Amino acid sequence: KKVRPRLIAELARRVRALREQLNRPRDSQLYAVDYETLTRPFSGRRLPVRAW
Amino acid sequence: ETKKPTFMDEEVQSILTKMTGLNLQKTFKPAIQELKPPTYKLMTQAQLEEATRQAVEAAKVRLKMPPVLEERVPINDVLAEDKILEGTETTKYVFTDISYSIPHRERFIVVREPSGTLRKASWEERDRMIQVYFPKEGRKILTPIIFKEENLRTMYSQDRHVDVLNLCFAQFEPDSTEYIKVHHKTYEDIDKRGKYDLLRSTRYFGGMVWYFVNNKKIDGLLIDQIQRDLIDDATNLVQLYHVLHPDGQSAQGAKDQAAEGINLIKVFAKTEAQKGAYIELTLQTYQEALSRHSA
Amino acid sequence: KAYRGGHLTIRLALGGCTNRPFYRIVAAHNKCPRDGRFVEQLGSYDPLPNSHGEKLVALNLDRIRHWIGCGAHLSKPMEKLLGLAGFFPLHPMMITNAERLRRKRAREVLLASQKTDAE
Amino acid sequence: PYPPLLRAMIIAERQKNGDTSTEEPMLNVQRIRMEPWDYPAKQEDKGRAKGTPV
Amino acid sequence: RKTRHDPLAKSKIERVNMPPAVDPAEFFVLMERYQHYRQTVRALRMEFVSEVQRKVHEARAGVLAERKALKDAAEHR
Amino acid sequence: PISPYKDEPWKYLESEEYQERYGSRPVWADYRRNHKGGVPPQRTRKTCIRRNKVVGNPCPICRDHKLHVDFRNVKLLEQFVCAHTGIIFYAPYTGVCVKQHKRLTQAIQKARDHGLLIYHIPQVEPRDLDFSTSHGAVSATPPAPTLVSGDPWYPWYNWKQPPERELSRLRRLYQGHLQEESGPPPESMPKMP
Amino acid sequence: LTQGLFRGLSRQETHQQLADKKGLHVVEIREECGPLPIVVASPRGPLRKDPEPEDEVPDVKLDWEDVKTAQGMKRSVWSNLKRAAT
Amino acid sequence: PMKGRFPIRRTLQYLSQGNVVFKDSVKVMTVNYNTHGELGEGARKFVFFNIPQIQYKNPWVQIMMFKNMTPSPFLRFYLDSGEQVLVDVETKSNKEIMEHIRKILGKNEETLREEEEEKKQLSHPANFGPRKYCLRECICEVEGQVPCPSLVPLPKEMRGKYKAALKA
Ligand code: FES
Ligand SMILES: [Zn+2]
Repeated sequence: KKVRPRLIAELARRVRALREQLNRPRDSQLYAVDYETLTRPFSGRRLPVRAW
Repeated sequence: ETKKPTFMDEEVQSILTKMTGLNLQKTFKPAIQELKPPTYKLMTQAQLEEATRQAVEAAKVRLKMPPVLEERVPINDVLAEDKILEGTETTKYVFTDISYSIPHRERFIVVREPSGTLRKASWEERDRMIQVYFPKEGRKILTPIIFKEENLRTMYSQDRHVDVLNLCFAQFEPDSTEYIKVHHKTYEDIDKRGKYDLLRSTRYFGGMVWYFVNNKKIDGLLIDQIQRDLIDDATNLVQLYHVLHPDGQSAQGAKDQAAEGINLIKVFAKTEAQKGAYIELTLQTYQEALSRHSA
Repeated sequence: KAYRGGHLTIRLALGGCTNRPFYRIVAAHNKCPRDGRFVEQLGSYDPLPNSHGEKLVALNLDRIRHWIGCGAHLSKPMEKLLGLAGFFPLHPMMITNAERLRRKRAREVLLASQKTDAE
Repeated sequence: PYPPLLRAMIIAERQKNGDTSTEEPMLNVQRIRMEPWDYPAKQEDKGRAKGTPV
Repeated sequence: RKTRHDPLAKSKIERVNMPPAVDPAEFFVLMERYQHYRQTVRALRMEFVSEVQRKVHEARAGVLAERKALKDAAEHR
Repeated sequence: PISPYKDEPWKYLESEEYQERYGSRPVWADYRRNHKGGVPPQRTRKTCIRRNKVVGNPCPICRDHKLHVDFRNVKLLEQFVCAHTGIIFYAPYTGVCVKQHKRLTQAIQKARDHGLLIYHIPQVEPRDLDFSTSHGAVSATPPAPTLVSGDPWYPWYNWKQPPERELSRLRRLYQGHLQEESGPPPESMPKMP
Repeated sequence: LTQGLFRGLSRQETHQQLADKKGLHVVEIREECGPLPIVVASPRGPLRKDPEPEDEVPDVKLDWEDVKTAQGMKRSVWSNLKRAAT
Repeated sequence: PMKGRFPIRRTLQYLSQGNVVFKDSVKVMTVNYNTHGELGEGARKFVFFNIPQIQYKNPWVQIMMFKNMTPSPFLRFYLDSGEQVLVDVETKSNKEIMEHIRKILGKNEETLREEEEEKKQLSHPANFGPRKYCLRECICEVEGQVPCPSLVPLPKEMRGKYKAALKA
């Protein structure tokens, strides 16, 4: 009943959370828009046709 | 003022109970069903008398006469009419509240017709749905074909009147129209063929006496009791008749003469009984035979 | 089982065989399969008319009122079954879908009339 | 008003319990304040996009 | 169904779902119906919620329940 | 083989040709199956007749073409029912084929539905403890106000023409993506003449 | 098998011998006939006035085969098979 | 035959005949009896016949027996509140003991029927599902409703094979 520890599962969890706080994208990158294709270059997703 | 006794009155229950009688051989007739090897016990004379006594207590619970009710009133009630839903559907929906802790006569069952009308389900539809979601052993959703005219006559021909009443009590409700018609028709065939003994020592005898009395057809029954040395029941039948019909020729005549015992039969035979002549002859024969035994 | 987030929902669980559908009303988690595990069964719905030409719908109102008071949601088809019964109001789209049908049928009466009249 | 069925079941409990009244059961919708769908929500409880540039 | 890691199809790359047309009359009438229907149902939900809270408190802290817990403790002594 | 008792099968059991062949015993008494081993198969052959051709050892019903399985021939259907438990024997008991054992169970159940065959009918108890129709469920309910005035339960069931200023908002809100305005719907559902 | 069958079938006590032996009534109880007591045999001699002493627990040797069947534990694919009439 | 003396004790029909269902307070039951002595006769019969019946109805109650520790037999119960119930069982039959503890610490017939009644409401007859839980699996088993296609084929107008063909 003694669970075998998983240390790599906790190490990566801390590293991921840390990098998400140090490499976090800014509002300038996230909410940018190309006004010709009307796509956010960060994700390459088109906006809805009613917002164009 | 003066209310006429009902079918469930203590005075009437005792009278109809005594007429029915108690016969253990017919009350506990061997059933044709799956069997098991019997069990045996070594008993004394007293232990046998107590066991026979406990069978009498259990037979009086199996002879409990069902209550007699009047034909229930149809249900014609509309909860709402939504004319905007008209034409949007071809068939009707039947919603049924299914909650275990609710009596079936307080249970809500509605119907949304194709006209948008939300009405309450009829008696025929209520009893049907209650059998779909709360099935009862012996009852069927679709009305059997045994309760038809031609098929019922067949059962009557085999002296199976108690079987027709047990089928009707398990398929229909006491206040249903079919429960009354089927019972009344069976009662009228017995009187025609003088088969009153079949229902004796059963729970359907009282209900049969209650129908002949209210419709004044106790002539045949009253005769049979006399032909079987059952005067005590014959006199109680006339007493009961007088109670439910106080303003009758026999009732008024009895009061004047204060008739008792066999006299009541004579008073009733001449005044109100249709077969006055036949009763007197039958009563005559009995009284003569009884005199010989007294000697 | 434990689902991330989610909630309880009163929906329809399809049953029956091919070309013979039979839904059974149940209260189940939002992420659970359609015909998978459920908390309680609250009724049944038979779409196909019976011999009498009527659709049967069972509802355990006493329990439907319990789960709605514990945080359970409702599915659109199930909200249209409670409106047809009188337990809930008629769903807005049950009304608008009827109006669309009226105008549609009135639009077909014109063409039918014109053909018989003009020709 | 209560819808057809619920109204009929509340009037039957009254009569069963013995209370005799002819008042209509009605839902108090004064507590329910229906706000428009374009009403500003809370941004301090709203998420953010993850750092996966494509 | 797909996952976050699975890629997208090449037939949906140049796809644009145009929103449906709007009937000004029906759209406004239907926009009020949801407003009332949802207000009538929000009240019903609150009613049923009060009934579940009551029974629970009643069961653990009730008159009849506490009238029987004392009878069972008095009969024990 | 055309049986003369086709229409009146109950007359063959009360004849002398039946008494000289079977006597007082049932028709399945002098029948034995041919199987390997002491324990026989738990199912009998599907049928003894295949395309107007009879098998070597037919069953009690298929060997005599004058025995017709009808719900009216009560005297033949009693040989396949226990006189002590009122239960229909399984096919291996008598040796009849599945086709005829399926026809007997139907005819036996159809005679019990017509009152021709006697069977045990128990004395059941009533469904309900009370028989009082003093409840709204089974009685009339006070018609609601809107029902007496011929009005809908809720006012928003009916179509209400919205103001013009509100439509212009929608038209402005959806410019270039619009549909022809729909007027109030007809009072009743049209029908195809 | 044959010499033992005839041996046990001849040493079986009838209902009449049992009554005479203990001077008590032999009552038959059937489920089909309800609680009706059926007297199958009674003693010819003087009927005893005292009852048999009721035994809390009987010291009778049981058979595991019968007890195992009554408890739904005797599994067998050869028992209760459909056979011909005998 | 079945090994041991009085083999009927090792039967489910005999273990379920016990009428002593303790309450929730009772946690431990300790029996102290003497192997010899006319006075302790009943205590020995109570350990030989009834303890099996008591433990079968109260499986979460600890029962511990001690031999020849005191000059006289007795029973002692330990409740959850910390209260002890001493019961002298000397010069008494096994039935008196079984009837005595049922009155001071056992449940009555009124408290038992209620518990059973609750269970009956767990199996709703209206529900449809597997035979293990529900009586009926589908609604095609109800006369009047549409039968299963496995037994009675549906009309060609009610099958999606032809609905598509008729339409196209
Ligand atoms: S099982 Fe009910 S439809 Fe096949
Ligand atoms: Zn054959």
